[PDB]
Parts: sequence; C-alpha cells; structure tokens
Amino acid sequence: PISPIETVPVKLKPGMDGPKVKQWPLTEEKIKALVEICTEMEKEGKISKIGPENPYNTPVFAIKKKDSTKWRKLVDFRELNKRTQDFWEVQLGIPHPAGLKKKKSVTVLDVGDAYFSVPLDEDFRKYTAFTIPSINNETPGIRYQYNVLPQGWKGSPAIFQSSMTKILEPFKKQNPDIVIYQYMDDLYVGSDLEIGQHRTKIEELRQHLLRWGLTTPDKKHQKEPPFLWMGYELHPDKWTVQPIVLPEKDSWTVNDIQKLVGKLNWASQIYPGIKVRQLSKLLRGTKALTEVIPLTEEAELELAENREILKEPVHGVYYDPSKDLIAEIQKQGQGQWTYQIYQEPFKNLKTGKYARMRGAHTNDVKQLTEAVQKITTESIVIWGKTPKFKLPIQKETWETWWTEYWQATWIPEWEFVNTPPLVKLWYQLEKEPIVGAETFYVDGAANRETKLGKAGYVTNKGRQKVVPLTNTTNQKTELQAIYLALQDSGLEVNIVTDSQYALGIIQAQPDKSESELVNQIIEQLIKKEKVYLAWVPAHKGIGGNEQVDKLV
Amino acid sequence: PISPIETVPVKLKPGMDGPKVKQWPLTEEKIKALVEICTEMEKEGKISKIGPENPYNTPVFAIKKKDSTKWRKLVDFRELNKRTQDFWEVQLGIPHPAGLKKKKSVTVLDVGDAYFSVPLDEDFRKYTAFTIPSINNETPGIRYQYNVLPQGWKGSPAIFQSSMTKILEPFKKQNPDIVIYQYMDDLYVGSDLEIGQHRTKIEELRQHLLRWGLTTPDKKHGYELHPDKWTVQPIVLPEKDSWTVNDIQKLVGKLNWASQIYPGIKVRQLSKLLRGTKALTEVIPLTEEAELELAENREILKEPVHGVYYDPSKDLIAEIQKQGQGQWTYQIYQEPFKNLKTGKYARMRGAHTNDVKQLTEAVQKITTESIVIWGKTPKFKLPIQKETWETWWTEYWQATWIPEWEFVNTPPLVKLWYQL
Ligand SMILES: COc1ccc2ccccc2c1/C=N/NC(=O)c1ccc(O)c(O)c1
Ligand SMILES: OC[C@H]1O[C@@](CO)(O[C@H]2O[C@H](CO)[C@@H](O)[C@H](O)[C@H]2O)[C@@H](O)[C@@H]1O
Ligand SMILES: OC[C@H]1O[C@@](CO)(O[C@H]2O[C@H](CO)[C@@H](O)[C@H](O)[C@H]2O)[C@@H](O)[C@@H]1O
Ligand SMILES: OC[C@H]1O[C@H](O)[C@H](O)[C@@H](O)[C@@H]1O
Ligand SMILES: OC[C@H]1O[C@H](O)[C@H](O)[C@@H](O)[C@@H]1O
Ligand SMILES: OC[C@H]1O[C@H](O)[C@H](O)[C@@H](O)[C@@H]1O
Ligand SMILES: [Mg+2]
Repeated sequence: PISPIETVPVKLKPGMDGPKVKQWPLTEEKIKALVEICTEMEKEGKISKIGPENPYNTPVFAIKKKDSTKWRKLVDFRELNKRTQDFWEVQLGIPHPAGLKKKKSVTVLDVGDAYFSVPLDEDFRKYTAFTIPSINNETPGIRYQYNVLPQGWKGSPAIFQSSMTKILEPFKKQNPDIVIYQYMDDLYVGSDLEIGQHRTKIEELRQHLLRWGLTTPDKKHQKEPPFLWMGYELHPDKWTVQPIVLPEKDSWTVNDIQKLVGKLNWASQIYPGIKVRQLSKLLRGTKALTEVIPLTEEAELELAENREILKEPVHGVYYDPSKDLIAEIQKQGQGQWTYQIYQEPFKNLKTGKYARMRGAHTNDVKQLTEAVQKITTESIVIWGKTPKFKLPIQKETWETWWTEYWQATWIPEWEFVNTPPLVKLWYQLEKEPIVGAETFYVDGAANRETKLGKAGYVTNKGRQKVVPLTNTTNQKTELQAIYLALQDSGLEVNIVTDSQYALGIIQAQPDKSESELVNQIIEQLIKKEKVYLAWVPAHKGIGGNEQVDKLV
Repeated sequence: PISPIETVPVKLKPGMDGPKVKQWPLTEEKIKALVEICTEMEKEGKISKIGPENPYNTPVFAIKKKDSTKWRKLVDFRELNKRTQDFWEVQLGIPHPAGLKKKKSVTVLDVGDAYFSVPLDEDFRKYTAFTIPSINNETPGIRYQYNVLPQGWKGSPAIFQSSMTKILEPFKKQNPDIVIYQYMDDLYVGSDLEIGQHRTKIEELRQHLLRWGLTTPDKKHGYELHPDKWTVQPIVLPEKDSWTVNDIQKLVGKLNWASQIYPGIKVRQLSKLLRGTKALTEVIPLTEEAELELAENREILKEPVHGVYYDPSKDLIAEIQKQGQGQWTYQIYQEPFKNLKTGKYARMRGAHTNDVKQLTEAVQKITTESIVIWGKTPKFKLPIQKETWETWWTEYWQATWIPEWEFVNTPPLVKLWYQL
C-alpha cells in the first residue's frame, strides 16, 4: 500500500492558491458511504483527517456501480488541476505491437491501486483538502486530505509512471535478460525460457514490486494468451486488430462516417489494401456533426470491397531483431498506395496505406517518393531503423525525375519490384524547340465577373481559332488554350504561353489528376510525339505574342 | 563540500516560458551513442537526471564530428535561445568585428569545452532539459538537465565572454593584427599571413589556449576559410552570335524578370525581333539599334546593386535552388530583390554525394559565411520536403549550431541565376 518511494516535489502556477470550492450538502445514503469509505482509507493511510485549518475544500460526490457491493467516493479536483503546475507530459504515444521483440512465453501484470500506493508531496497534500458534510443536515463536517496520488489530480499518470520506473530500474539490472514494457498500470514482463523457471521470475518481480508497496493480481499472475490492448489483440506469437464493426445503414451522417472511416483507418495496419479515399472525400461537404449525407455510388462500392477484405481474418507477426526489415509498396491508383513491412514471406509486421495528400497536381514518382518517406519516418519509431525498399519503379525511371526536379529528393535504398502497375512518367517535354513543327501561340483570358472567357491561338502557318468558354475561371481559359493547341496541332508541336500557371502545371508532368481539363491535356500529351512548351512574359511587346494576347 | 559558486543568474524576459519541444524519434544507433554520452556526462557531473516536475524539453540529436568513429551530442537549443536572447544579445552580448571578413584567412576552431567548467545558474538549469528517446515508445525517455554552461545555448558564450577575452589578453596584444570573433562554441581567427604562417599563429593561439585554462580546442594536424575570395557577383547573359526567336524570348523574359532589381534594364528593341507570329526555330540576326541593349544592359549587369544596405532589426533570409549536377545557387537578403550576397555550392570530391548531403553542406557553408560577414545566422527557405529533411540532415550535418529553416516549392525562375 504505502510505498517507501521518495516523492516528486509538486506546486502550483506562480501566484495561485488551493481551490476553495464547497460541498453541496447532499444526502445521507451517501454522507454515509463516504464516512465508511474515507475511514477505511484513513486506516490504510491513503488519507489522514486534517485539522481545523485554512485548507481549501473540494467536492466529493459519490455514485454507485452495477455489480452490487457499494459506492465509490469520486472527488472532482477540476479546480485543483487548473492550479497545479505542468508536468513532463508522459508517453503520448502508444508502443505499436509490430515491434516488440518476439519472446517464448510472456506475462503481464496489473498493478493495483497504483495511484494510491505512491506517496504525495508532503507539502502539496494540503491542497488535496476536502470534507464530507455531517450525517445530519447540520454542519460539523468531516475533514480529510490525501497522502497518496489523488485519483485524477493532474500530475498522477506522471508521478506514477515516474516512481514505477525508478523501482523497476534496479530489478531490470539484476536481470538483463527481461524486457519489461510499461504502460499505465500494465507491465509487460516477457521472456523466452522454460515456462516454469520463467514464472519463478514473474513471481519474483511481483515479490519485489509488492516488496516496495505495489500490488499485482494472480490467477498466480492473472491473464491468459488473448490480451486486449488499446484496440489490439496480442497472442503469444502474433498480434492483430481487435474486431471491427463495419455497419450497414439506410442513413449515414457526418458523425456516422468519422466512425466508419475512423474504424477503417485502424484496420488497415494489418488488413492489406483498405481503400478509404472516396469515403473520406465525403466528410468535407460541410462539417456539421449530424447531417443526412447521401452515400455516394463510389463509396458504397468502396465500402463493399472493404467489407469483403474484412470478411477474412488476417494476423500480424512480431519483430525479430537480428533479421532485418523489408518494406514493399504498390500503387492502387487515384493516389492510393498500399504497403507492408516484413522480414519473411507471408509474415508482415504491419501494412498500411498512403493517401494522396489531397492535392491538385502530383505524379506517381512524387507520391511514391512521399510514400517511401512515410514508411521511413515510421520504421524509425516502431523499430528504430529504416527498411530495405521494394519499389515498383526502375532505377532508370527514378534517376530521370530527381535529376530533373527543382527539389532535393532522397529515396534511400531500394530494389526493383516487377509487378504492375509500375510507376512511370507518361509524357515528356522536349527540352528544346522542334524545327519542322508548327508553333502555336496560345492564350485565353476570361471576365473575372461575368465568368466568361475564350481560349485560342495563332500560329506561324497563319492558322487561328477562338473557342468561346462560359462559366469559366481565368486559369481555366489559360489551360483551355494549351489543350486547344494540343487539339488543333499535329504530331509534334511547340506552344508559347503567357501563363506561368498553365506551364508549371504541365512542366510538373503531373499525371493522374481529377480535373477533366488537365487529364485531357495530359491525355493529348501522351498521344503527341514531341512537344515543347514555351513561356514568354505577356503584355511585353512580343511582336509574336502580343497577338493572341490581344485576340483574347 | 564546494567552493564559492558564483554563477551569472539568468532570466527569460517577462512573458516567455521555458521551451517545451517534442523530442524526435532517433535511430537505435544514435540513441545508444546518446546513451553513453550522457551516462558519462551524468558521471562527469555535467548533467543530471530529472523527474516529471520539469515540463520543459529541447530536442537532442547525434552527429559524427568528421570522425566517423565517435558521436557527439547536439542539443537543438533554438528555442531556449529566443527566450533568453534579451540576455545573450542585450545584457552580455558579443560585438562583431567588421574587419574579420577582410583578412585573407579565417580558421574557425571549437572552444565548446571551455564551457563545461562553468556552472549554470541554479534557477535556470530547469530549462535545459532534454530527453533521450525510446524505440517504439517501449519505455519512457531519459530525462536530463544541465549543471554547466551547455554548448548550443547562446548564453554559454556570453557568460564565458569574460574568462575568454581575459585568456586572449596576452595573445591579442602581442599579435595585434589578428581578429578573434567568438560566436557560440566556435572561435574565428582571422589574419593576413601566408596560408603557411596563418597556420602557425593559429597553432600559437592553439597552444596558448590549450595551456591557459586547458580550454581544449579540437585541432587536427583545422578549418581554413578565405573571406576575401568570396566575390561571385556577375549574372552572365548568354552572349551568342546566332539567335532564334526562341532564344530571344528566353532572353527577354530572363531579361525582364531581371529589371525587378536593376532599374535601368531596358528590354524594348529586343521585343523588336519578337515581332510577328514566327516559328520558334527561326534565326533572326540581331539588329543594329538592337545589341545596344545586348551590352548596354550587360553593363548594368556587370556592376552590381546600388542601394542595398543590411539592417540589424530585420533578420536574414537565405534561398537555395537545386541547379543540377551538384550545382546549387543561392541568395542572401532581406527585402525581396535586394541581395547582400549570391553564390554557388559544388559537389566536387564525393561519388556518394546525394541531394540532401549537398544541401546540408551548402547550408552550413552559407551559414558560416553569414556568421562571418554579419555575425548572425540567416533563416533558410530550403527547397526540399519538410519530412525528408527533418530525417536526414543530422546525417551529414556536423556543425555546432542550427539555423532557422522553413520549406519551399519553387516558382521556376529558370533560375535566371545560372551561367553555364
Ligand atoms: C484493462 O485491460 C483488460 C480488461 C479486460 C480484458 C479481458 C480479456 C483480455 C484482456 C483484457 C485486458 C487487457 N490486458 N492487457 C494486458 O495484461 C497487457 C499486458 C502487457 C502489455 O504491454 C500491454 O500493453 C497490455
Ligand atoms: O517473400 C517475398 C515474396 O512473397 C510474396 C509471394 O510469395 O508474397 C507473399 O509474401 C509476402 C512476404 O512479405 C507478403 O507480404 C504477401 O502478402 C504474400 O502474398 C511476394 O510478395 C514476394 O515475391
Ligand atoms: O524542423 C522544424 C521543426 O523543428 C521544431 C522542433 O521539433 O522547432 C525548431 O526548429 C524551428 C525551425 O524553423 C525553429 O523555428 C524553432 O524555434 C525550433 O525550436 C518544430 O517546431 C519545427 O516544426
Ligand atoms: O487509469 C485509471 C486509474 O484509476 C485510479 O487512479 C487507480 O488508482 C489506478 O489503478 C488507475 O491507473
Ligand atoms: O482509430 C480508432 C480506434 O482507436 C483505438 O483502436 C481505440 O481503442 C478504438 O476505440 C478506436 O476505434
Ligand atoms: O567534402 C566535404 C566538405 O565540402 C565542402 O567543403 C563543404 O562546404 C563542407 O561543409 C564539407 O565539410
Ligand atoms: Mg493572356
């Protein structure tokens, strides 16, 4: 109970004092349970009746559970925390399972009244002060103050996890052969030894823990093989996602989809190829919480497949240190790439997805690059090192793109993987003009107001065309022209644009866009043999551009 | 137990709280090194373990010196800095000698060790807390906070400023033509001797410092720099003989963007040949009234910017553009289109040199240049991916300080900067 640990000095933000909130003198069906409870804690040292002093107070409501013996005193420190100094924010992350080194036969421990077994700062105890009213409506209230962590006082998961560690510290030394994982009141002592001798140890940490004030359960040490954990299912030689509920409704809302997609994002860790692009493409109608959102024809087809995927249970393996990590990717199109990190055939530690960054103009190589990346940053967390990559692209296709990309990229260390689709740049622009190819001088503006434009051109051979556009942007007529030239022109052509934008979009060789316009342009590029795009400053006297620049 | 402990009490100015920065996830390799390092420092007394009652934390990395044998801890005190600045720049600031940039040779040497002998102000140590990460969040990271002036903190030097200059007191009288700017942990020695002798006066100082206080500098029979040599200013226009419509357009634009800086850049009679919807592959011999602009402008482009004056209240921006083939150009400035310097970095003796590596060096290069010319580090607009950078730089990076950086996706001037 009362741990002989040293205490962590605690205080309050500079210039504040204890919370002096009072008790709504309540009942006696409960101003009884309280006195029963408190007095029982009072014995165990968890608390001590405090004098007739200055101490502030805190509300002490009570409630009743549904399995039957009795009530719980639940003090509400909300106003004590507000005043309590900040703390070294504990592990905000969760130790993902695909990276806990396999072991023969693991154990687990469930620390007892953890919070209540750690002594509180002998000087910050006076701010834990509270009182329960009289057994009668008269008021000679009862006064107490905490001597251990309050149950949800601000600093508790911190000063606990702290003290815990400084205890396990000396144990782990005398036993450099056990990796004990810590998370909340859960210990993950596990190792690979005869199963009998091992227990001799768990029944040893336990002695040591209880030795110092911390208690642990026991069928002998309580849990069997199927462990639950923050959503995981950890077997003794495998981990997996706890079961998922992908529903079927006749009505969905902006609240029904976050649940769905949210549930869908989680399952992907191990469920290979969980497409969820169109479903999330929905959560942005508007962000109302409850909204009759009509499923789309594409989502219901996407969800139908996600279901078929989940209709079959898949497992996950544990990390083997000596063996290394290998990660492989594969593009599902639409900017939906899926991967899986492994060490051996048919044994993945985890698989995941890489969305399209929800942008407007990006080509596979770019994405594949950002894909490798996501996986890299991540592998450095779960495992600590980066993996060998098996990317669906040839060193030849890559070399091209980066040596010709204004940005400094760095795909690290890969091997080719022949399994279509294979990442490739579909169209390429002539680095220099083309001699025996007509030159289309294009341009197309539009009325920012009336939203009416016209795209067109004028060429050396003297051909001219002006196609009227309606309900268009300025950038729309800007690309409408390049697309128009690609139409009217022959097998190889040179285009002159006054459009910074138009150019860049194309000089981005961005395949896979949504915008029908781009794809038409992209499609028309494909068909062309040799194309050279040129940019000249408009409205600058080009006796050759100050043409379409005036025709449109 | 202990002698007269007089430490310079440090304060953050009113309204700013200690740093609370997230510790990055490191490779199991770097952790283990960072583990031994602190294990030893804690042992040395230099640092101490802390609890949860210290909400503060600055990121710490691990990088090789040049010795791909042993690692050295590099704490990213970029935040604890700005929050103490009024101290390391106002109160105990270090003046910057304008001549340093003139000497023919500048050798920069490490003095960081002279700092682990000076205790840090009790009531301040709490802000120098750092965490040594854990693989897969297995266990909670390790918590340490300093007990001596820590390298990287811009106060370590401002505090040492006295003991330091006092040590340089005999050497500077006797060699009165040498400049010595202390910028953080680095010490810059500038002079105008033979590149042979200049390596001797250094050694003298090297030896002087080594004795006087064992301020142990890491030399290596040691970083030569030649400030003067830095004079890369032209912006050559391709001056050919045969010009096609296409090449004239490429020139006008490349010439028009230009005028956004130089006032007298006149591109008119050039648009003269660009008259008429012509094929792009059509040679048009330069006119008579024409090449005026060819050279009349090439001239305004021979003699640089007139009216560009550095400002100490506004900070420095550094832009870098991948130029291709280990080719990297860059400009330092404050008011867009008013450069203080321009240049080029180069991959020269490395067949393992990749983009990132280059950029990391191209940057450190540009950073020392400023640290010399201006005594302050610029803020970089790195043309790389934020995620990729924040992962690899600490690989090839090997400086003792870290500048401010952000990330960009460049408007393709066709980099109206390159010459080839
Ligand atoms: C509060 O927790 C539960 C309540 C009811 C359960 C019923 C059936 C199986 C597991 C349960 C669990 C979870 N049990 N989880 C563990 O004993 C556990 C041990 C070691 C670790 O590292 C870890 O992350 C989780
Ligand atoms: O071992 C690589 C080899 O495995 C293949 C075919 O045998 O695919 C199976 O094994 C992978 C091992 O990582 C699993 O990820 C994959 O799901 C499974 O079908 C090929 O991917 C490859 O040639
Ligand atoms: O790398 C940028 C990234 O670094 C962080 C720490 O995780 O902060 C530091 O670097 C910034 C670079 O501009 C500084 O401005 C900042 O002061 C420094 O602490 C992140 O905040 C930032 O996203
Ligand atoms: O997380 C809930 C916590 O509730 C209480 O604080 C208990 O003392 C502790 O066992 C548990 O950790
Ligand atoms: O990502 C969403 C999921 O995260 C974790 O698994 C939570 O335990 C679960 O409640 C939730 O559905
Ligand atoms: O070859 C490595 C060296 O190349 C150049 O000198 C870089 O500017 C420098 O940072 C680096 O140490
Ligand atoms: Mg126009």
